[PDB]
Amino acid sequence: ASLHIDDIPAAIKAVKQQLRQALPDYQQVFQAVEENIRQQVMEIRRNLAEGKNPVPQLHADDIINGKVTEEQKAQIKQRGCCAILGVFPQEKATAWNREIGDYLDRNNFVERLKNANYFGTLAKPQIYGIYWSTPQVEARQDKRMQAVQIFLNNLWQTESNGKQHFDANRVVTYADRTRRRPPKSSSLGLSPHVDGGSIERWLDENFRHVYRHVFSGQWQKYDPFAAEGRPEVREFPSPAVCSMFRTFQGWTALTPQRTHAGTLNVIPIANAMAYILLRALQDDVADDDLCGAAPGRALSASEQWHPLLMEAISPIPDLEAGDTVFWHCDVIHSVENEHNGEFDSNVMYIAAAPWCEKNAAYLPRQLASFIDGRSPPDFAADDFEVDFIGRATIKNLTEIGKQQLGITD
Ligand SMILES: O=C(O)CCC(=O)C(=O)O
Ligand SMILES: [Mn+2]
Repeated sequence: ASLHIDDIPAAIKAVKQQLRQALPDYQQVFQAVEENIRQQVMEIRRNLAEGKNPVPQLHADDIINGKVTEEQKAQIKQRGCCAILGVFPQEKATAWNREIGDYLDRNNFVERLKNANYFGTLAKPQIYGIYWSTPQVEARQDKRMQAVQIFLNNLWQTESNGKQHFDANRVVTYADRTRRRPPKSSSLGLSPHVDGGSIERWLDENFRHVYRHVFSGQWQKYDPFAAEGRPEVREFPSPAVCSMFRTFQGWTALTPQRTHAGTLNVIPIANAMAYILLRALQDDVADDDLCGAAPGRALSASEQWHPLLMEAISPIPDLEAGDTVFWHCDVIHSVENEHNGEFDSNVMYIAAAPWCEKNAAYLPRQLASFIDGRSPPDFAADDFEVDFIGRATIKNLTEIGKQQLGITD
């Protein structure tokens, strides 16, 4: 279930020499993939200079009524991201914003964090280690959020070789954190990156099965929405490991989101991973390096090794309290360093996780932390909400809220 390598630099030299032999024309393949990424980069910059946003936008009512056309789905799968509006009523989402604020003010969350290490003393928090607020629990179990997540999961190819790699019609809940960012606040440093593994995409054999069409030279056949092999990838044991397989990451806007307001940026290129994988196999890269990728860190995309992709960094469309935005698990994303806007940028991290044997194993340990009010196993054991006034319990759960947490009822 996990990857174990003692000497990583030596393994990189061995694997790169192994990949270069199986693909002796690795430079010819890269310059053709670069041509496919270049035209997408230029198409993205055409829209931004024109007044449009390259991130596709949909309304939740269109999804629920079944009005999404096949061309809208093809644009989501090519961009690898989607902003979905009106998932929750704006009146409730704006109230959810002030409920979490009162939830933190009531239990004195600021002083608790300080009282709970010099490096811990440094860490004005903007990402909050709370997981069981009433707005968080209620939004995960909303029927409109569930229908949206079912639609996103049905964009994937779930079946191959007589095997259903996940259930796109069943949804599980992955408890995550929340973000509250005020204007003129300090940057976090979330440079363009990809979550879910870094050098493991080259070293682990299960990862190379997902990207087998890239390493074989037939890059045109690589589908970022093919589920085969993705729940079986191995990562290094690190705090940056998500125990669940998420088809789409995403959050819900508690406050209006604006450009140059310290909010999310994305590179809307679904197959950008093909460019990154073949980039590290070129000759201007040292034999022991995979373009700065490090174990235990998110796969970084920089101006030094990927100047073409940096040109396509696009802000997300303007959102209101109640709109959501999702992006593929291989999509490069980042957060604006400065918040020069007026309204704060508060979001709730709520991804889209389908049912599979891998995700089902995480539910019992996740539910145990909910009943206790502790932190989920994938996060630092802060256990802030153990004695919190107003913490959401099982009494706050609906029938959908219990089926998605593994509760049998
Ligand atoms: O835009 C945010 O709120 C954080 C984005 C991010 O780094 C993530 O969710 O992985
Ligand atoms: Mn991230």
